[PDB]
Amino acid sequence: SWEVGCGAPVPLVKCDENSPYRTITGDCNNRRSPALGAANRALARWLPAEYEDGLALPFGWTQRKTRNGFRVPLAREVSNKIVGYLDEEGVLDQNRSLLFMQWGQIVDHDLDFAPETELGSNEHSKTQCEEYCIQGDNCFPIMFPKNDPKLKTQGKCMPFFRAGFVCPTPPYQSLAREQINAVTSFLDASLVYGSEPSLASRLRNLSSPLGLMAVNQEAWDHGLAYLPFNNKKPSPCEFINTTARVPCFLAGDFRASEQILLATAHTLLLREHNRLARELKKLNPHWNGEKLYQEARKILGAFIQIITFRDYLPIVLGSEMQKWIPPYQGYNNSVDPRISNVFTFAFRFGHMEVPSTVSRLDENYQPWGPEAELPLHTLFFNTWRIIKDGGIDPLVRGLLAKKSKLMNQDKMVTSELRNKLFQPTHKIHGFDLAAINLQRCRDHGMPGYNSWRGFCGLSQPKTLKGLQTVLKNKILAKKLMDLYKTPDNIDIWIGGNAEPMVERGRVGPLLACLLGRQFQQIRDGDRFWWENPGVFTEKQRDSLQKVSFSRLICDNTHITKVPLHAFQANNYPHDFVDCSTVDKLDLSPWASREN
Ligand code: HEM
Ligand SMILES: *[C@@H]1O[C@H](CO)[C@@H](O[C@@H]2O[C@H](CO)[C@@H](O[C@H]3O[C@H](CO)[C@@H](O)[C@H](O)[C@@H]3O)[C@H](O)[C@H]2NC(C)=O)[C@H](O)[C@H]1NC(C)=O
Ligand SMILES: *[C@@H]1O[C@H](CO)[C@@H](O[C@@H]2O[C@H](CO)[C@@H](O[C@H]3O[C@H](CO)[C@@H](O)[C@H](O)[C@@H]3O)[C@H](O)[C@H]2NC(C)=O)[C@H](O)[C@H]1NC(C)=O
Ligand SMILES: *[C@@H]1O[C@H](CO)[C@@H](O[C@@H]2O[C@H](CO)[C@@H](O)[C@H](O)[C@H]2NC(C)=O)[C@H](O)[C@H]1NC(C)=O
Ligand SMILES: *[C@@H]1O[C@H](CO)[C@@H](O[C@@H]2O[C@H](CO)[C@@H](O)[C@H](O)[C@H]2NC(C)=O)[C@H](O)[C@H]1NC(C)=O
Ligand SMILES: [Ca+2]
Repeated sequence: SWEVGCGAPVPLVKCDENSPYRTITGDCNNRRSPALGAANRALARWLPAEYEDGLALPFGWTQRKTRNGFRVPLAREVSNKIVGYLDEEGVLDQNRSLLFMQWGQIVDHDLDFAPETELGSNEHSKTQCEEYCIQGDNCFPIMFPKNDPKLKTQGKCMPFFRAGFVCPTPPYQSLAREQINAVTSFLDASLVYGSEPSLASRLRNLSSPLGLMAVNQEAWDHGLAYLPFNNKKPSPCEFINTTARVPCFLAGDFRASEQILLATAHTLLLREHNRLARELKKLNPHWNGEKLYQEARKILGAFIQIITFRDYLPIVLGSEMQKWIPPYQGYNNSVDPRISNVFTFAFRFGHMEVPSTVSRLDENYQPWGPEAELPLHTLFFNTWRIIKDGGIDPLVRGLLAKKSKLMNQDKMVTSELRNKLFQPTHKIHGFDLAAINLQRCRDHGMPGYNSWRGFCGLSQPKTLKGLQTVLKNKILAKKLMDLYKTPDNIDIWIGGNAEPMVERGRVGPLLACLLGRQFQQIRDGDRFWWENPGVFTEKQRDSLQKVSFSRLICDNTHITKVPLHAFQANNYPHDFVDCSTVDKLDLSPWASREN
C-alpha cells in the first residue's frame, strides 16, 4: 500500500468550486484532489528519503554508522575547507544587479518554508542544546572541527534544531519522516497575504471597506506606507539595538525581516496592493472591500508569476530554459504542483549570490552619507536602519545600481553569512549558513549527489578523475574527495553548487534540472495560472504583459530614474531612464459596467 491517509494538522475547508479566487491555504486549486499544493502538508519526495536508520535519523547522527562505508564529514568542516574565502575583490557579477539575488529570495519564500520544531516555550531543551551541545531528540548540533577559530571564542558547537514533520511533531515512529511545507506551493503571493486564515485576516484593514492591507500607524516614509510592526516580544529586531527598540515587521511570511533588503522588497509589494485597491475603487465604486482585496490580490499574484517566468528564470536557467520549461500549453490537472523536498535545497543556490555589503544611495545615485556602505551582517533582523535611517528609497537604488555576487568555485559564500549569521532564537552574530545548509540536507533525508545526477540523466562520477572532469576543477574535486571519500556521499547542496554554470545561466546542469522541473510543474499544475484561459480576460492579459519591476518602483517610491531591464547590471546614468518613459499597467480592462 501507499498511504494517502495521514493528514493530521492541515487547515481544511470546503471548496466553493466556482470561486474565481484562490483560497488562502492553497486548497481547492485541484478539483479531483483538493489538498494538492496546499500549505501545511508534506514536501513531495521525488526519490525515497535516505536516513541512517531508514526512518528518521539523519546521516551523521550516530558517530558509529557510516554512509556507504565512510563517515560523513562535519558540516562545519566542509564549510571551512571548501565554502570559505577571504578576498572579496573581483567577486561581483558583471551582468546581474543586486535585485537578481533579491528576487530569488522572494520567489523562494512564496514557495517553501520548513519550520524548525518548537515543542518549546518555557523549555530547557533550547538551552540543553545551545549550552551543552547534547544531541538528542530535535537537537542535532553542528560541532566544530579541531582548529576551528570559533572553538576559542564561541563554544563547542552551533545549536541546530531538526525541521518539523507531518502526522505529529511530538516523538512519533512508524513510516519515514516527511518535512512540512508551511506555505502554499503555487506562485501566488502568499508571502504578502499569508498562507493561513488567521494570519491573512490579521494583515487586512477591515476598519474601512476599501480592500486595503493594514499599514504602520507609528511611522511613514514621506507619506508612503511601512509594513505594520509585529506584536511579539521578545523581538529579534529590537535585541540588535536596544536603544532604537524598533520591532520586526508583520507580513504574510514569517522571514520578512531576516535582512533589510528582504523587508524592503516586502514593503514595495504591500504598497502595490494598496495602490491597486484604490485604483480599482475609482473604476468600480460599487465593489465592496472583499471584492477589492481579492481582485487586487489576483493581480499582484499574476505580477509575481510574470516577472518570475518572463524576466528571472531565463537568466538563471540560461540555455537550459527551453529544455525543462516548454511554452505553456494550458492547465494540466494530472501534474503534481507540490514543491519537492530537494527543491528547497536546490533553490539555495542564491546563498552564493549574496555580496558582503549593502549600500544606500542618494538621489543622484551617489553614496548616502558617511556610513553609506554597511557590512551585511549588521543588517540581519535590522528594521531600525529603515525607519530611523532614510526609509526604503536609498536601499531600492542600491538594489538597482549595485551587483549580485557571482558564484565562484574558489569563493562560494561570503563570511558575512558563513561566520556571522544572526539567528532569531539566539544572541550572537556567529552562525554559519553553509554549515546549516549541509546539516539540513541530512536532517531532511536527502539522497546524495550521484543519486540526483542519475535522476536528471547525467553521468555519475565514481573517481577523483571522474569528479574533476564533471566539475572541470582539479583542486575542488580533490578537496571534495578527501572529505567525502566517494562522490556518492556528497551532500546535494554543495555538489549541485560546485558544478560550472550553463551558457547564459547562473546554475549548473544538475541544478538547472531540479529547478527547471519544479517550475514547469507549479506552472502546469496551477488552475489559476495567469495565462490559463478564463482566469483573466484576453484584454486583461494584454494589459498584464506590460508590467515590469521598473514600473513597480516608479509607482511605489519617490525614485524617478530607473533602468528598463532591472535584473541585468545597470550603470548610472547611461542605463537609466525617466519613469514617465516606462509602460504603466492599464487597469481599464477591469472596469465593471452594470446594465
Ligand atoms: C541571510 C540570507 C539571505 C541573504 C543575505 C538569503 C538569501 C537567499 C537567496 C538569494 C535565495 C535564492 C535565490 C535563498 C533561498 C533559500 N534560503 Fe536563504 N538567505 C538567507 C538566509 C536563510 C536562512 C537562515 C535559511 C534557513 C536555513 C535552515 O535550513 O534552517 C534560509 C533558507 C533558504 C531556503 C529554504 C526555505 C524553506 O523552504 O524552509 C531557500 C530555498 N535562508 N536564500
Ligand atoms: C547581459 O544579460 C542580458 C540579459 O540576459 C543579455 O541580453 C539579452 O539577450 C537576449 C538574447 O535572447 C535578447 O533577447 C530577446 O530577443 C527577442 C528580441 O529580438 C525577444 O523577442 C525575446 O524576448 C528575447 O528575450 C536581449 O537583447 C537581451 N535581453 C534583455 C532583457 O536585455 C546581454 O546580452 C548580457 N550581456 C552580455 C555582454 O553578455
Ligand atoms: C542604535 O540605533 C540608533 C538610532 O536609533 C543609532 O544612533 C543614531 O546614529 C547616529 C549616531 O551614531 C546619529 O545620526 C546623526 O545624528 C545627528 C543629526 O541629527 C548628527 O549630528 C550625528 O553626527 C549623526 O550623524 C543619530 O542621532 C543616532 N540617534 C540617536 C538617538 O542617538 C545607533 O548607532 C544604533 N546603535 C547600534 C549599536 O547599532
Ligand atoms: C485602514 O484604512 C483607513 C482608511 O483609509 C486608514 O485611515 C486613514 O489613515 C490616514 C493615515 O493615517 C489618515 O489620513 C486618515 O485619517 C484615515 N482616513 C480615513 C477615511 O479614516 C487606517 O489608517 C487604516 N488602518 C490600518 C491599521 O492600516
Ligand atoms: C499532463 O501531464 C501528465 C502528467 O505529467 C502527462 O501524462 C503522461 O501521459 C503520457 C501519455 O501520453 C505517458 O507517457 C506518461 O506515463 C504520463 N507521464 C507521467 C510522467 O506521468 C501528460 O503529458 C499531460 N497530459 C496531457 C493530456 O496533456
Ligand atoms: Ca505560495
